[PDB]
Amino acid sequence: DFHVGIVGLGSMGMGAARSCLRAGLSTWGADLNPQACANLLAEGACGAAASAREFAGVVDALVILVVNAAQVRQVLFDGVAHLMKPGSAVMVSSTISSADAQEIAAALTALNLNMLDAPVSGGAVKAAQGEMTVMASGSEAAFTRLKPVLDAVASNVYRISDTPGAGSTVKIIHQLLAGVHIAAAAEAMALAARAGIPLDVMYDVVTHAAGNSWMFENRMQHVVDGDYTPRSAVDIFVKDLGLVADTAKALRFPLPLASTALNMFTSASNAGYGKEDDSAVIKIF
Amino acid sequence: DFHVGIVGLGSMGMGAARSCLRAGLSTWGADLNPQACANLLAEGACGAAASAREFAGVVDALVILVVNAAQVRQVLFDGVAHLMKPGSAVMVSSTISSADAQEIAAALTALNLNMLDAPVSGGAVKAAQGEMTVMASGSEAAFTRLKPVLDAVASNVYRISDTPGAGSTVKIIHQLLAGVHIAAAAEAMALAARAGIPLDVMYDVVTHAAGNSWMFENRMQHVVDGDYTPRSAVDIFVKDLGLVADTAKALRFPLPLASTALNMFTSASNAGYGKEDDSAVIKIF
Ligand SMILES: [Cl-]
Ligand SMILES: [Cl-]
Repeated sequence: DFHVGIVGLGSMGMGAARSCLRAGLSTWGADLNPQACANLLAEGACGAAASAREFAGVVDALVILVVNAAQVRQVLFDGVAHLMKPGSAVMVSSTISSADAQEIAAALTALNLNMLDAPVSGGAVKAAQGEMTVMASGSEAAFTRLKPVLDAVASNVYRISDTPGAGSTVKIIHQLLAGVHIAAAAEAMALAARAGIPLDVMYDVVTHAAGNSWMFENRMQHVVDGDYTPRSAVDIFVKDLGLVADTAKALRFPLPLASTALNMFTSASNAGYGKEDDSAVIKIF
Repeated sequence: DFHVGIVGLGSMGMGAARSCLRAGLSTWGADLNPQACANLLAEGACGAAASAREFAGVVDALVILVVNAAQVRQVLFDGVAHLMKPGSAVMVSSTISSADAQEIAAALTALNLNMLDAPVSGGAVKAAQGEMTVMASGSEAAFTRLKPVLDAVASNVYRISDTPGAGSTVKIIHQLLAGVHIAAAAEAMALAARAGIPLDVMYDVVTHAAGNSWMFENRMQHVVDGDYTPRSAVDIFVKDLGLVADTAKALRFPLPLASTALNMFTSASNAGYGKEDDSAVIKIF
């Protein structure tokens, strides 16, 4: 049978793991959250532990859904890359630089492993339904080996290039929009509040008009409900928009709006809202 | 029967007129475009001319879908307000200040006419299907008189307040999002181009990911196709974001992103792209 290990059981990771289970793949999970692991076991997983060292040696594919490159490197190099069998594939689905994706791929290739630069999007709901959007780049060997996984976790896979790096570049550009949209939504709702317009009313209008955005609809519900419990933290976009900034600077390209959004999220973090839901950026107002 | 006159047969206006015709209302149209008028006549309109002076005296309701307050005032005060019969209603669906909506309403009330501060949104496609989103405020008399029209042209009507002004305030906030989203989309696509990512590919990814926006999906298709033929001009947002700026300043409220977008559209206009599609803001890059 096909064995796939999912490392990182956050909202996106759990969705992927459940989608793999529905697809009938032998699924293993790894996360420091004992409750995420227990749920997966209760749902049919072959195994679930704090790390993937217990099953890395038998999986045909390992999917890594973590926050940053540092965490990807920690999972791979108590690392598990050296335990993986020749020909197995590693699908890196985080938000890293093109350089890091290439550096990581080179290290894995040396171990006769295939890597797919495959950052994802689509939201937690879509993920739970196996309807992720994947922006991937990598060898034919990686794409072929991971087909069972991609078919299970995703509904839209975009093959950007045949070499690691391009996928992460696309993800970076995508995060520019995600970040700016959250900040713009916050700016508009704070103005609405200041103008005396009920936020629930403002929310309904926008979500039924031409000014709507996926991020407005998703994040501004948190604002209307006054629930800043972190789904995705402010600090995530401080990091992501920082990566966007670096990419643009390397290309000598100006970012009027992305630089502004980065400053807004950065202000929200210095104000102490760094670990709160990213919609908390509205608090700088 | 119920007679309704539609003044301003642009994309939104034609949709409203056709929706009124489908609803079985006696429909009249007014626009300087002889081709818009001819099409309406061919479709069953009672009349269609350059101005509404020919039918203003018999309509139960007059809908004004124009670009700005100046044009609303020109239609009302060769004006037609004084020709309208007592009890008739005027639905102003433009993008004007709250002050202007109130000033215009007062003038119409003095003539025993009802006015509805009813700016709209939803896009041309929705408009043609009678599925507009209306953010309206005004008296019970105005809402009641216009019900036949609202039922025909709209699918979502939000009654903001019982007095003219609030509707326009909501529209202003909405335009902040519409404007920022177009500019953010342009910024992201220009960066994508600079980074060497095919725009059609970047478009497909975004429109299937969490960074999508109604404006990105609508306007960036123009960019992918390289067609800057004006559907809605750059100068429209120079005007609209200018109104947003004034609203915020009056409230002593800062707009990091909206002020940036205004500067971008303003730059695009000074560069000579003012009359081109608003997606042409991408040309400042
Ligand atoms: Cl699927
Ligand atoms: Cl309708």
